[PDB]
Amino acid sequence: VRYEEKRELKQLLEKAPIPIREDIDDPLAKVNVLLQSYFSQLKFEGFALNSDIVFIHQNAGRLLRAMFEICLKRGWGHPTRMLLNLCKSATTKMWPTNCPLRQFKTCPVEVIKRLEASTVPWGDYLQLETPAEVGRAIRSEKYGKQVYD
Amino acid sequence: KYTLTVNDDSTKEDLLNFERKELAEKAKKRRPSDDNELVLNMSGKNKRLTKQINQPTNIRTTVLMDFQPDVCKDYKQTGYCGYGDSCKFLHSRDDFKTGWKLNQEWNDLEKIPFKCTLCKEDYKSPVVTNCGHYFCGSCFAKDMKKGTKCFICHKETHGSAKVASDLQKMLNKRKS
Amino acid sequence: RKETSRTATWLKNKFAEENITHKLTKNDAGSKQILKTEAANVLDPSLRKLIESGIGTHHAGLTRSDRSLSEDLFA
Amino acid sequence: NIEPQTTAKCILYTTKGNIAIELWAKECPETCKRFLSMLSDGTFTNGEFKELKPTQWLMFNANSTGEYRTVAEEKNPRIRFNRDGLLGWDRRRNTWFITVLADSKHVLNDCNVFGKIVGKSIYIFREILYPAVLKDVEITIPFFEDIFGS
Amino acid sequence: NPLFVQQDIESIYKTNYEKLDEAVN
Amino acid sequence: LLIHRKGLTYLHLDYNFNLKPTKTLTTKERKKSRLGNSFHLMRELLKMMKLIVDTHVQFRLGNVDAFQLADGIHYILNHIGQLTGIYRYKYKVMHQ
Amino acid sequence: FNQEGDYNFKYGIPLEFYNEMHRPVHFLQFSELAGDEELEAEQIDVFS
Amino acid sequence: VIQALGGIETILEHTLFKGTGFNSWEGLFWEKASGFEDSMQFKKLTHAQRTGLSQIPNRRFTLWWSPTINRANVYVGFLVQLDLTGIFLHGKIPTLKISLIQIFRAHLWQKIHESIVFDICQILDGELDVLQIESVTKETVHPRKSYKMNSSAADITMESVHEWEVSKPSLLHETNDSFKGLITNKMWFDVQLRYGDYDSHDISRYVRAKFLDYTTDNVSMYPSPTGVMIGIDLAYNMYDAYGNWFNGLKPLIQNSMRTIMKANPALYVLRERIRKGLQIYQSSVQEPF
Amino acid sequence: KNEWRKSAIANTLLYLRLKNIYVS
Amino acid sequence: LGTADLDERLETRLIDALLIAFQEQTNSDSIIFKGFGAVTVSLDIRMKPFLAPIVSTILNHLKHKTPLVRQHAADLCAILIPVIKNCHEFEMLNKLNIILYESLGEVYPEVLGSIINAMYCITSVMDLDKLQPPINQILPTLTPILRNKHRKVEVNTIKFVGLIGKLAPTYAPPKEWMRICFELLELLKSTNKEIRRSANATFGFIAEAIGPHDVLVALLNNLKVQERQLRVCTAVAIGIVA
Amino acid sequence: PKTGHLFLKIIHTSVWAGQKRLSQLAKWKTAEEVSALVRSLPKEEQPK
Amino acid sequence: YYPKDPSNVETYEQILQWVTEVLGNDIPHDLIIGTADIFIRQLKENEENEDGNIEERKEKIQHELGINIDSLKFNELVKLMKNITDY
Ligand SMILES: [Zn+2]
Ligand SMILES: [Zn+2]
Ligand SMILES: [Zn+2]
Repeated sequence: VRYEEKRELKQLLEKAPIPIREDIDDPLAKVNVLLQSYFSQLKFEGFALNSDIVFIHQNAGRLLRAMFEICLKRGWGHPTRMLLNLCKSATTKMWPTNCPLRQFKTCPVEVIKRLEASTVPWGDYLQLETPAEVGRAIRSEKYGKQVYD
Repeated sequence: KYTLTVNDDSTKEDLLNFERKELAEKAKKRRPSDDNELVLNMSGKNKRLTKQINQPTNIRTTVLMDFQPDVCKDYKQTGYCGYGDSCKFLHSRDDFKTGWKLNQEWNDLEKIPFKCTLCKEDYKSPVVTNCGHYFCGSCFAKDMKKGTKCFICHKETHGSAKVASDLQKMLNKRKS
Repeated sequence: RKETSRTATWLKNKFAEENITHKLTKNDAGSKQILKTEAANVLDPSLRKLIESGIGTHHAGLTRSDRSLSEDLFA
Repeated sequence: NIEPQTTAKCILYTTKGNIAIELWAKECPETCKRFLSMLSDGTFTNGEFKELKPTQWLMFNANSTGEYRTVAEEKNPRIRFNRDGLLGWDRRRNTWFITVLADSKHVLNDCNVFGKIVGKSIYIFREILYPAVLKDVEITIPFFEDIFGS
Repeated sequence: NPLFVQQDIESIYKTNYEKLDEAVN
Repeated sequence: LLIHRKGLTYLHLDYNFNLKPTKTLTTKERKKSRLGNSFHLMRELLKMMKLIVDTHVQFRLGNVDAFQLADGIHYILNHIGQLTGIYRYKYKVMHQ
Repeated sequence: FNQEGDYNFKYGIPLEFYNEMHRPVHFLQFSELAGDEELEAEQIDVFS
Repeated sequence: VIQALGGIETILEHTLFKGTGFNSWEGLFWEKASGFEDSMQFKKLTHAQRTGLSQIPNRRFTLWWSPTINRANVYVGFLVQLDLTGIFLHGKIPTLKISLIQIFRAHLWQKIHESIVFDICQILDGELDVLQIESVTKETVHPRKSYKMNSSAADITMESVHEWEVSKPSLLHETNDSFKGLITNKMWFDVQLRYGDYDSHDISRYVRAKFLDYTTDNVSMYPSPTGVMIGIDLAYNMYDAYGNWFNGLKPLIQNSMRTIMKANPALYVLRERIRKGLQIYQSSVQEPF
Repeated sequence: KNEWRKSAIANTLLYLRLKNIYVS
Repeated sequence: LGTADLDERLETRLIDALLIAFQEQTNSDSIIFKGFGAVTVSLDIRMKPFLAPIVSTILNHLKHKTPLVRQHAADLCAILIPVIKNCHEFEMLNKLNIILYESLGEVYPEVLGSIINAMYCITSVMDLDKLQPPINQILPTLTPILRNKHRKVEVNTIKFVGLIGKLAPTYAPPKEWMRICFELLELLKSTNKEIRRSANATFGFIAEAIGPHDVLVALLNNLKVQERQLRVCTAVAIGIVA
Repeated sequence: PKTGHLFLKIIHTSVWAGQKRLSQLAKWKTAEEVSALVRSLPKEEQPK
Repeated sequence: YYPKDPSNVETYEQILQWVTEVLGNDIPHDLIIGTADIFIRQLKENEENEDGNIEERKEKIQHELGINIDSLKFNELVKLMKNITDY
């Protein structure tokens, strides 16, 4: 932790949604809050932190896959399913409570924000049958049949 | 559900006049009821409702517009009135509209002809001047055999001619 | 990426602080008019202030149409 | 509003939502018999919104009641086309007519003004401004007690 | 005289920093 | 037909016999469109009649009942100062 | 929370008190949608 | 004689004191004759300008007692509406009409309505995330709409990111709302202006009656069954609102209405014009302190 | 308010309270 | 020395003290306005949190019954205008200008002249299209004020008519600019040399808009008077038009 | 605050002599007496 | 000048924020702390006996160091340096 970065890391630490026991002067917290900002797709100001977070996510794919292979081998259920989501978050750049249509690149912006706050079980959007019934559920007829595909 | 919306315009009551008429009937009966003395409205002295006149509940309303502006005409046009302060009408000065353009006499436009000014045909082996003109190569070499300048401007060309590759961009349909 | 536009604007001020700005660009009616009509294509206004004075910028934060344009002007 | 008192209500169940509808059965006995019959005989069911005419009308449930015949023309000049949401009736074989927002008087004396929409569900009708279809029909108030279903 | 005293007075209240500081200290 | 023969088409006569201007008038049109008391007394009289006649139309349409019809006829006759402006043109009708 | 509501039930594994799915607010407040930002040629991963 | 007329509160209920915006009446001061009335000319003064008596004192007096002079009174068969306003004139009184058309001049009734629709859109536009608003669109308004007094339309149309759980229609200051029941995607706002008199109804009863009238009109066109009618009484400096409320709306509109009634420039110009046609002043500058 | 973080940290150690189980 | 030495607490205390000394002034001494102009030019953008309470204080004093209190309030408005511009508060400039416009009917000439000066100061700062009320409303309201006989109203009004004739001349019709020419002609009889000098500048601005020859005829006919001041001031104006 | 009417509801010491935790029993008595006060007013006089 | 007090760190960090907004955040890290080493020395060491002209002191710092600062930007830091307790 350098001295000028502490103004900004304190601002990330309140956007950070999964808690950290450490303080701001520990290197264990800097790698922690920077990975949680990559998953949230946040923006920075510093030069050094913008090159640090690029180094984190390029390593974070393998290091989460290695921890997945251990905990699968040890016969552990509860750390396995958590670490299997963290392998998905590392490539798709998103938390597990977001809309699964964010993985499709060609899904329009207005439909995603409506599905994230709809509080409907997302399996109900899977069993829609026609693009007319999809377009009513997302309240957009002209973005029916794209979402249906 | 199972009831039917009822057209009631023949006997439809104004809501506000009906509420005011009920409140006036209540305040008629509050005064005879004995051993009451308390005013928290602060308007018991004025007796606020009794001053107010309630129009009928069954009146339906019809409105005339008053269109006459009552503006003093001499004041609006010239800024001067002979009457002055004893004038019966309004001394406002409005309605000026910024409608004229400053011209000082005392001092998707197609600007390109499709045909030549010399061939009057299609641009074949075309030419740009130092102006925005466009000629053929045969147009420009012959226009310079008599005249020294540009057929439209009659400005100095000095015999210079860039080749007009941008015309065949625009004279086609794909634009590039 | 920020040391790119910091250096180019240092050089742009420096040449104007020495009455030699006319050296950067080649001075010609044809060369001025080509450079003006290509500076109106760029999306960053920061490069547009630099491209008009004969100094380019090429970093990976620029888009392809901006990066295609500076290399064609430099060539 | 100089229009008479309505007499028969028929709730429509579409995919967009519920269309509550009231009808003039005394002032117009024939066109109610072409309407209330074909609701209960099912010939209106699964009918698409067919042809929107902008600022004029939209049309659905075009199929035909009986013998593919016409309708005896009846007009009351208390019942006119001045609003939107007014049911009409084309002179062709057994076809509805729902007036838009421009409410022109050029469609009058050429069609049969037949019923209204109850004002709660005019907002459902304004959603149309993948056409809608007709799922279920409930005739809550039948005026023709005797003729209908006998 | 005027009906209200508020017409005839100039200032309703003026902060005298001299007397208030003597009383504090 | 009298209003139109004078040329006063900026003056609108509605079916409850109100005369309504539609427009701002010039000085010339204002001098030209002043109607006398004999016009306006005739109009207010048609207006009292149209009032009573339409009270009978509502009953004959079935909108009001017989007891409401009698109460409305009795209401019009006691409120002709409130309902028509007949006193503006011949003021001695305040006796009636 | 509908106290007088009716819920559907199934067999499963329960969640913890401060689970992700019990706090969907804390992930949708500040998150931004992903865009494609090119990296310098020395920052690209040598693995993939 | 003040005591025999019922006190100063009973006297001032007859007047335009509340339209000025002043809080109290002990420092009220009328402009006196200064010696500068004919300090514009010297001899360049016609016979009317030297001899004729100024209209400005009669207008000053009449404007002051105008809610009692122009009171609704008894129905005479119809009422006349002053053009480009919603001011009804309840007699043919020429001194009143001039000082009212001076106040609402250069289209101030239309301009007041546009300023407030403009301010409510700028307040909703900053609360988009908290209230879950997709978009706020102020509508294309017919130029006649702000002073049409028998029907209305929406001014602002609101749209939800997901969904709104709205309570049944109530007033802006009631506190017991359920929000269970109705579900809506769309809300609107209607802004109503009003100029009342001594015999007018209260602003609360007024907004509630026009809301219930217009939403069952068959004449007004609304984008949804649910919305808010905001009424503003220009003569008495008052406001109220009535309609369907979701969680967060009431508090937001309560605070926003308080700051628009003190900082909107069109309303500020209205109070300033009313003050000049009254020619009234304050004796003190120390009231904010 | 952010005080749940201290509660969420302390709920990681709820599995240690089952070392002593006292049935009355 | 400037004000760059002062911390945030002395800037707070200094501005508060100047406002007290302005609120207590009972005579027409001008140093309190030179004092405000000096402090606000020193700290320019640091002035920005203080702008909203000073403007509401100015708006309050414009409602007060003493004419000398109303006059100082519009003098302090005119001093503050370039600092309100520099702090980029364009909503605050248009609020002041619509309220000053509503006071142009003032009877006291010493108050009225300083209202016009402040509307001149706002207008020469602003973008003319963004100005409230628009110039085509402002200029016809200024034209009868040219017949006011007091000198502080006159010399402030000729400047504000002449500013509009430079910057926005097509917002008035030509027959309105000629009614100003026939009034500036009556303003040449003034015993003040500023009034005569700035009225002659205004004939230049009017002639650049609507042309020479309507203005030449009125000037040539004014050469037939007996009085020398009038003939010498129309001879200056003809060479300006030329 | 408009009329200046002061409704002083005197509370005798006899109510406190038999209970404990009086500091939140006090506020439940105040809400009884204020609501008993509001009901005794006629509806022209009841507060908004 | 080194960070050794709890109060002074909270104002030492936002002096470094002044420096990175003047020079740029993409310069090397010692060169940010090397530059704030200068400015604290030029303002505090002479502070106890300073004269009234702050604009001549503003020009001497700007000229002996060869770095051009806006006058309005410099006055931000003069108020930050007025806060610092231990030196
Ligand atoms: Zn006049
Ligand atoms: Zn050719
Ligand atoms: Zn040419």
